[PDB]
This record gives sequence, C-alpha cells and structure tokens, in this order.
Amino acid sequence: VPDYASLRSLVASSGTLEFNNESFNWAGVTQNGTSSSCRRGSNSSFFSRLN
Amino acid sequence: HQNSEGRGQAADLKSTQAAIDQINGKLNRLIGKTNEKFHQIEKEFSEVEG
Repeated sequence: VPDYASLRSLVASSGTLEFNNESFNWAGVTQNGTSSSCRRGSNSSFFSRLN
Repeated sequence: HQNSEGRGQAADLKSTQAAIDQINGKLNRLIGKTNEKFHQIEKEFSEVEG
C-alpha cells in the first residue's frame, strides 16, 4: 500500500476498528471472491473487509 | 531616626536609584526584544494527511 505509514498512523490516531458495512448494488458481478492463499480454516476465503 | 529633638524620617535616593538602575536595565534586555520572522509552516490543519 503506497504511503503505508500514513494509513497506519492515521488509523492508529483514530484508535478504533469500529466498522459498519453498507450495501452497493454491484450489478452483475461475482461477489465474495475467493483465493486459496487466504485460508479460513478448511475452506478458502479472502480478507474480511474486502469484496 | 529619633533623638532628643524628636522623631523623623528621610529617604536615601543614592541607593534607591542604584536598585532602579539594575531593574530598568533588565527590562530593556527583555521588553522589545522581539525578532521578526515570517512564513512559518502551517501549524493548523483541516483534513487527515497522515
């Protein structure tokens, strides 16, 4: 991620991972994409916050 | 002072002025010392830059 430290420092300063998820009518595309590198126990998965 | 002639009081300007000369003298080292400077970096911010 470009300017990594800035995100770290801006997220650190906030001091909260509070998170609400919204809805984006992603028309005609496959959500919940998956990769074998991001294992979540048995099955493969992906980052929890990204689609 | 108090003698047979009675009581009395008189100031000593010579040493009094010697105190003012040291005080007024430390004032002019501090009052009006200001050195001008300009275009310092922005010290306040509105957005999150990191």
